[PDB]
Amino acid sequence: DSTECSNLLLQYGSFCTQLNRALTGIAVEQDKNTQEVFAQVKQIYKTPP
Amino acid sequence: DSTECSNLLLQYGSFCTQLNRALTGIAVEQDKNTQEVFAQVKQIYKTPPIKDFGGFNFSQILPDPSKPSKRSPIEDLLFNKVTNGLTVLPPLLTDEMIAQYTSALLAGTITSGWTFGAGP
Amino acid sequence: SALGKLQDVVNQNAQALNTLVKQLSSNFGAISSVLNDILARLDPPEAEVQIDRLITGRLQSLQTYVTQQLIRAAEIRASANLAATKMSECVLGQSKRVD
Amino acid sequence: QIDRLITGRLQSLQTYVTQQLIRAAEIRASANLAATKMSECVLGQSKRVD
Amino acid sequence: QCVNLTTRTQLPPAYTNSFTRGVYYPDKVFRSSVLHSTQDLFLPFFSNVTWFHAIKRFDNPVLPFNDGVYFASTEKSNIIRGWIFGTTLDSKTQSLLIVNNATNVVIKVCEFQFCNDPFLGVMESEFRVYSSANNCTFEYVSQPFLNFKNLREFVFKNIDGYFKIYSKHTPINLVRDLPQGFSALEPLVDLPIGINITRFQTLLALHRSGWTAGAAAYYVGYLQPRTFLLKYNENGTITDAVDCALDPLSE
Amino acid sequence: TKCTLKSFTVEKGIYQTSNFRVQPTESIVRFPNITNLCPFGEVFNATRFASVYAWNRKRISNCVADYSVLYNSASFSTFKCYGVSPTKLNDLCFTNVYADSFVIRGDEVRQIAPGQTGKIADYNYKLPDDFTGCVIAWNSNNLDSKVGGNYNYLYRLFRKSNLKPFERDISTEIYQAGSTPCNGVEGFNCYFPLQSYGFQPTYGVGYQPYRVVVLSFELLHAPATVCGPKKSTNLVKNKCVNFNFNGLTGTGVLTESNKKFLPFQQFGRDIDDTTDAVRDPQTLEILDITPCSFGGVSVITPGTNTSNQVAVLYQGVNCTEVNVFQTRAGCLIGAEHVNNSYECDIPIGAGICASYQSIIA
Amino acid sequence: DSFVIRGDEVRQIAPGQTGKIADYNYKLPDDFTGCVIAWNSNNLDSKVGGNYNYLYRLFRKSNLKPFERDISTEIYQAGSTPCNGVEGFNCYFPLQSYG
Ligand SMILES: *[C@@H]1O[C@H](CO)[C@@H](O[C@@H]2O[C@H](CO)[C@@H](O)[C@H](O)[C@H]2NC(C)=O)[C@H](O)[C@H]1NC(C)=O
Ligand SMILES: *[C@@H]1O[C@H](CO)[C@@H](O[C@@H]2O[C@H](CO)[C@@H](O)[C@H](O)[C@H]2NC(C)=O)[C@H](O)[C@H]1NC(C)=O
Ligand SMILES: *[C@@H]1O[C@H](CO)[C@@H](O)[C@H](O)[C@H]1NC(C)=O
Ligand SMILES: *[C@@H]1O[C@H](CO)[C@@H](O)[C@H](O)[C@H]1NC(C)=O
Ligand SMILES: *[C@@H]1O[C@H](CO)[C@@H](O)[C@H](O)[C@H]1NC(C)=O
Ligand SMILES: *[C@@H]1O[C@H](CO)[C@@H](O)[C@H](O)[C@H]1NC(C)=O
Ligand SMILES: *[C@@H]1O[C@H](CO)[C@@H](O)[C@H](O)[C@H]1NC(C)=O
Ligand SMILES: *[C@@H]1O[C@H](CO)[C@@H](O)[C@H](O)[C@H]1NC(C)=O
Ligand SMILES: *[C@@H]1O[C@H](CO)[C@@H](O)[C@H](O)[C@H]1NC(C)=O
Repeated sequence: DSTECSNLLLQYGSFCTQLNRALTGIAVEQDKNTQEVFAQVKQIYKTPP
Repeated sequence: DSTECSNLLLQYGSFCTQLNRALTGIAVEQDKNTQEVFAQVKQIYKTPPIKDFGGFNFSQILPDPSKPSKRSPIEDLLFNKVTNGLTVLPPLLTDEMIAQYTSALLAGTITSGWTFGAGP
Repeated sequence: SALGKLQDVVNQNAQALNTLVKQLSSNFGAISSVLNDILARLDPPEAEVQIDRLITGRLQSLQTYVTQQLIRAAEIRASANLAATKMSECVLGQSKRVD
Repeated sequence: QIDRLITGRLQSLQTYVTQQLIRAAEIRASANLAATKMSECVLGQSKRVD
Repeated sequence: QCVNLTTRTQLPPAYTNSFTRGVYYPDKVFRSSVLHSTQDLFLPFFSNVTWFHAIKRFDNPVLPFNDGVYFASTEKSNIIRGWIFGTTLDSKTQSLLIVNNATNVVIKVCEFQFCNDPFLGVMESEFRVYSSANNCTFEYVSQPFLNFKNLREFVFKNIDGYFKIYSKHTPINLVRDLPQGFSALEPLVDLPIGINITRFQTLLALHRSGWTAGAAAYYVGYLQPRTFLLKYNENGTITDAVDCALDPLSE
Repeated sequence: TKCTLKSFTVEKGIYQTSNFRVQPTESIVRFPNITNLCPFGEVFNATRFASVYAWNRKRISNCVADYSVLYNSASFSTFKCYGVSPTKLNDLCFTNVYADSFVIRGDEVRQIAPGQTGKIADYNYKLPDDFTGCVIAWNSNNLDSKVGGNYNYLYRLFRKSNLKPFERDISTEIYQAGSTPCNGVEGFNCYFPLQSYGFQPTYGVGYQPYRVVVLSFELLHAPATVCGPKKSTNLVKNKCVNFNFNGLTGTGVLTESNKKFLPFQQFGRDIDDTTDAVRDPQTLEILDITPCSFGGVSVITPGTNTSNQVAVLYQGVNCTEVNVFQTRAGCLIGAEHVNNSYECDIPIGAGICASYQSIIA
Repeated sequence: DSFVIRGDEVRQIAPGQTGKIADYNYKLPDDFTGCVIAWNSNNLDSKVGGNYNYLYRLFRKSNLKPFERDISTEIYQAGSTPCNGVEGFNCYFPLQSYG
């Protein structure tokens, strides 16, 4: 929460934006992986009683 | 162009060589990727002038003679719908040759079935 | 959004280059992001320190760019290998593999 | 002086480990492909073209 | 010479909406067909700006400068002529004077003795804004900048001892309030003053035929540190802007 | 290629070995018109100078000062600086300059110095020990001196305490030489402090009147309005030169531009915030700054077992800026272009390949 | 390297210092290794009438290189006018003695 640290960190540019973008890409990639593996049918089939 | 900066940069060693070599490896890898995907035939096949395929129409996927780029209408639509020390190297295969490779693959799969992929 | 995968690759490459270029405007804790201004405003004993700060910041930026480019290159290589497999098995023959 | 040497050598080692991991991923993908070829081409007859 | 004005009518100050006004060019750099994100002292979109009238209304108070001043003027017949800039507004400190008389604009940084009620008068034959001028450090004479027919936008900033004056002239035909639209303010003049300024006061002109105040209205807005996304067209003018801290859509 | 690969044998292929740079040929510095000059004509060459007890202080600010004309003038008998260099006055910038003008005796010219004790130093004009600026003095026997004696120039002879730096004293209080009470009435030991000089044309060197102007520099937090003169050179286009436009420096090729700037805009930037357009300060015209033709130098060779012939590829470089053939990949030197098509042996790029049969492309 | 300087000038005999004798009399490199030794010599290197045997280069066109010695007793041209080896207006001897 140090404002002086953030002011000094802004001198280094868009490193933080790059890291956040990479982590966001990984986070959406995991959901895409689950969607690709398990959601291969658009109908919910049910077994007979 | 600063000579003092280069003199100070020499203290860090061969970092620049590693960055250049990694980028060169990526650049040759892209050409290898294109070569693996499209250059799967060593014969350039062409379709017959008469498009009598028993009612099957391939005009949207065969190359258009009217266009200077020799692309299909679908390929033309696809190309239209895609929009300090830095250099961009051109790809080894131009768009015309990639279109020519796709044309050869289409001509082979239309006129010869799967036989051209396994031999003559 | 039909051609989103190619547009994503083009956008990622352009954005990566853009981020690299924009890293030159950052001083990385030095008095200025311009080497000429440091060389003209200070003597070489302190200009050496400021230039060293700029060098390490720009080198870190370039290493970051090369690393992410290598990771994206691995992803594109996997996609291209898949595309070559589809070219061999779907176009040059009939595939019994489901989906 | 030792601090300057440590930061330079540590950056070099981290860079080397990073490309080693990327090459390890590439070799792992090639090895997975080789295992697939061993299972499907040697231990059976494959209908997959090329 | 100073004269107390004792014929004013008491009325509370008004307030209105800034809409999408107050945008200026952050630098002297041409940009073509590109979107630029900049962090600077900007006026917030749709903000609450103080509205003052001259109609018996004669609104000439002294207000804190803060980090910058956006001055909007719905003006006809050129009643508003200049501004008073300083900290204590007396001979103890050094103050900045901006005046536009009948011939030219004069910018002076001197030790002036300001009147409690400074004004001009209209043929212009009445100047009652100061009584003395002792120590002048900077003088600059320039070309004149100038139903309500004229809209004058000004931005005043004190950054690193530089006084930036941005201005725009707009032809409007709205009767009472600020029109809704987009107009980017061009940079007009940068002043090397290097002095502390914390308070300001508008300078008006009397009409003599006691005294009568000509019909004019002005608006005061305050500059805050924020980010704007500016759109540059093919010809290089700013045609649209986005306030990054206004609403989540613009964010 | 052998040097780069750290081997004496090179396998067939293309190897990126160097980086071609278009070396800058000229330096082009364009700065705007040298107008609004500082009024040094009315200080050094005024009609009437002031006395030393009431030296005239002129403030030089908000102008560009040409110190070369002042320094190169041969009329000045003394040009001594105590905080700066005479040859660097045209390069440095200062917030403001204080010009102290007075007339003194020829023997007292040395007394305007830091650390110097004299009547003028203690009672008329005092300088600090860490004084910065320059003292200029010249003989003025032809103008100030009168055959009847010039008594206009007065000087303070007595004061109880020494002066502080940059302090004036125009008071006419009667000095007390002894301890007797004096209420402004002159007596045996009470004299008027200001005495008149005896400037006459018959005196030799040392008693002639010397006009002294002392320039003091201030380097406070105020902006540096006072700067040295700017020597703008001619503008050269269509070549890779080092440009310095209004303090913005770089290296590039300056070509004509079709971009119409608005009158307040000076530089031009692309998407990546790099300066690609600029306005010349001398003449209001727009110039495009194309970066110089930097490129990668790649060497195309077969195996050293087969042959030692090589070809050079300059990537992304036109052939007019370096068996020369122009490709979209770059300029290829050392390969003969043929119209026949063969299989790709060594990849060049943009559909161009090289092979050995001599080296053909 | 042995020499005699003032009391306040002992800080300028160091790597990376800005000064007068640093530029025109004795320059040390930025990567200098070794030791600087200074000791007071008022008892030996001073005289009641003034010891003027120690001289320094007041005027030079440019700063010296590291480990460079200038013993040339040529006149210095401080102005536009050439001096032709003779002292005069804006023509001063480069070597001045300490009092
Ligand atoms: C194959 O398909 C194409 C396109 O669907 C047909 O071309 C169309 O022909 C009709 C009548 O000649 C025209 O009205 C359309 O404008 C044509 N469309 C295009 C895109 O050219 C073509 O006739 C079909 N048959 C053959 C044998 O090519
Ligand atoms: C106009 O009114 C103001 C407000 O009272 C006057 O300012 C005061 O003048 C008296 C005169 O001696 C001073 O003692 C006060 O200190 C002033 N007030 C402040 C806040 O400084 C002003 O003088 C009036 N103008 C004229 C011409 O009388
Ligand atoms: C502006 O401020 C005034 C008083 O400060 C208030 O009455 C008014 O509602 C405000 N306007 C807006 C739009 O917030
Ligand atoms: C400017 O003036 C205000 C009040 O007039 C004071 O509080 C502030 O400290 C001043 N700032 C500087 C930098 O002098
Ligand atoms: C306008 O102000 C300037 C500056 O004091 C003055 O010289 C000029 O005469 C003024 N013009 C009129 C019409 O009063
Ligand atoms: C300011 O003015 C007063 C009187 O007008 C004078 O005594 C003082 O010296 C002046 N100061 C400066 C810095 O000019
Ligand atoms: C840009 O300028 C041209 C004149 O060269 C004009 O025709 C065009 O309408 C302008 N476009 C905009 C968006 O202002
Ligand atoms: C008087 O001095 C000024 C100083 O700038 C100089 O420009 C001018 O030429 C001088 N005049 C004569 C007649 O020497
Ligand atoms: C500056 O000098 C040039 C000399 O060619 C002249 O053409 C120009 O009008 C002058 N003024 C400006 C504002 O450029």
